[PDB]
Amino acid sequence: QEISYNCDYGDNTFNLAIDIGGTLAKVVFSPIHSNRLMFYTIETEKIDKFMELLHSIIKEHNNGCYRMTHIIATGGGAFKFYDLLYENFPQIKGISRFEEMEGLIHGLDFFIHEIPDEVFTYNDQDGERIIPTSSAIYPYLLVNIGSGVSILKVTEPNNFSRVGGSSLGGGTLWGLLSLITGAQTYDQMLDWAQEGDNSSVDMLVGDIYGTKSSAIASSFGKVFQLYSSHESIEKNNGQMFKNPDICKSLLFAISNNIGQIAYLQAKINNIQNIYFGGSYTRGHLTTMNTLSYAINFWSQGSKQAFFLKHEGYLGAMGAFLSAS
Amino acid sequence: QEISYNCDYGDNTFNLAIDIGGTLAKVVFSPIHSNRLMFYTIETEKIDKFMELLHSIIKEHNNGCYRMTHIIATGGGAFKFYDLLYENFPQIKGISRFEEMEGLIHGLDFFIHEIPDEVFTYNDQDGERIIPTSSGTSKAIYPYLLVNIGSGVSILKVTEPNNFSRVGGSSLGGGTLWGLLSLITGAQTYDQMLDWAQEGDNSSVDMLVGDIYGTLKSSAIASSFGKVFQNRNKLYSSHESIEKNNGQMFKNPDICKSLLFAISNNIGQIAYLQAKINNIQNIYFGGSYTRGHLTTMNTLSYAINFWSQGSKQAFFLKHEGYLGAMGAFLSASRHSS
Ligand SMILES: [Mg+2]
Repeated sequence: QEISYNCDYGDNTFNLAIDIGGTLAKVVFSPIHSNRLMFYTIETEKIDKFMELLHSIIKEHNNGCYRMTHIIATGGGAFKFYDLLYENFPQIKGISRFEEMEGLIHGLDFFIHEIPDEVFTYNDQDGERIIPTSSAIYPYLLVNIGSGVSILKVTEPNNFSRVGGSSLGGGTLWGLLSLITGAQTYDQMLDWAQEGDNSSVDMLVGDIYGTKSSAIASSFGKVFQLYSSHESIEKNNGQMFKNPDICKSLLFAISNNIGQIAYLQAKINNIQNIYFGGSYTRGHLTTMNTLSYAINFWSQGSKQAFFLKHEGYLGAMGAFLSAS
Repeated sequence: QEISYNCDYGDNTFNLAIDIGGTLAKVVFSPIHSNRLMFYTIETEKIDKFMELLHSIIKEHNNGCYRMTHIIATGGGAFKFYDLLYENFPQIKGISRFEEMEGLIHGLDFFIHEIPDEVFTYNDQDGERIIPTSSGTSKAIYPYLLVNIGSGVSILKVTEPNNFSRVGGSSLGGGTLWGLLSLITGAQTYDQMLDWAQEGDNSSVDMLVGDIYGTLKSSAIASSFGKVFQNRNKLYSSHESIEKNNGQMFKNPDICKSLLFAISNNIGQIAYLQAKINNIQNIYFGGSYTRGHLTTMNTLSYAINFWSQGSKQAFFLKHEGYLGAMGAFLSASRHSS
């Protein structure tokens, strides 16, 4: 992924911003005098393999010149991993930090105000509609979904604060689905969710009250439904459930819950505009429709969900900008 | 778990109130002239056992007098099971339905105002404290929120006597917790899940704040189940397949504790947010979810206390699962008086 942008290279430095999250690392960088912003994401399971990516970026995109490279660490792990970064990059020009929430908002404000065709709405009926934000904006909520959910309130440029988030985020969904279905990739989980029918494992309004009917009353609610002396308890231990239906059920459960909490926070704070960031939606139409419908449903259309083409890079983008 | 209460028995109709949820049926009745309220719960899964309990109640506590028994059904299942009740009780005096929300609030208000030793607070530091709501000394009682947790989560706001309405609830309730843990861990009963949760350590599957930020407190949960995908064309999955793949990589008590915290913290947060929106300080929990389980009650209480900086308070009920059946019972008692 790349964006054309006339960057300022007055410091003659290769700036490399890294958002160090709980599960994923996101980098934003620009080869000097290239006027291209580049974006990359890695799954930092083994910290060794994440340092090795940074080395490869410096080698491939700055001629291996550590002395002309400045690293900006952001994300939740920025202050934590600062010393380790210095241990791993002794020849670096410098390493600085940028606080997580300020990184997110500076990066989001940059994408809203500077980058065209970056903000969009999505639902299954109207499709994707690009919002010409870089051509009303404030106040807004940013719901940043990754390792847990962070929710930030922005009333005007450079004025933001944290409101209550949630531990039921992308890591919960991927962790549950990985363990239950054995899926190894987010794309396998989302492909299954797209085809699945949650009604085989969810209790719907119709299932409680008998024959909106398709509204979910209890996510996964259909599943639970001295010494040995009788037959083994293998009848219930052997009940089987469809992987696509499980994926759709838990994608709905997690996304609808995020959307509700986001709605309630926007209601408390008198906010109409809700941006979703982080690596959660992945541009997937089912996930986006679910989050957008949740906001529309609870507000009867008086609040609006917005998505971002570079949703996963908000924090690293803000950190990149803080360098120069 | 009976209660003494001086009832007027009217024309001596034996009122049998049933709250039928997604998985449980809750029954309230009073033998004629006994001045005792009696309570029983049974799963609805096996219909013959559910109906057999109601027959046993009539035979043992109303001398087998079907002709003077009135069944009043409430809860979501009151519609789905109406024909079953008609089929199973052909000699009965009558069968009626009572609206779900009205049942819950009429029952809760009765317990709050009339029944001693019924409302209590609990957390790990303070222990259990009984609240004397039924004694002398409205501005302390109303307004309040009822968070009724069964398969899903229903949330009702009560501003004053007879003034109540529904607000946004949640599909992540007890059915979600039970469904996930029974599939993943093979727990046989809700009580076994709770015992396993009591023993577990969620830090082996959850990402804590300290995991991400180093040194919200460090021990707070940042990502429920967040260590699992990190450390991790078949159509069907089962417990056996999950178990045969996981292979003790993640321990069942740790999984139970993590998801108990995740579901409970989430319910507490949504309750807090609805109470914030509606400027309510008193939050009652109803249903079959807390079950007097200290860890669950502490978790819910801490969530409300945390987000509100101490200004809101979680309340629990000794007869939490019976609110709707109690409301229905009171309506039928009024009709037969
Ligand atoms: Mg610094």
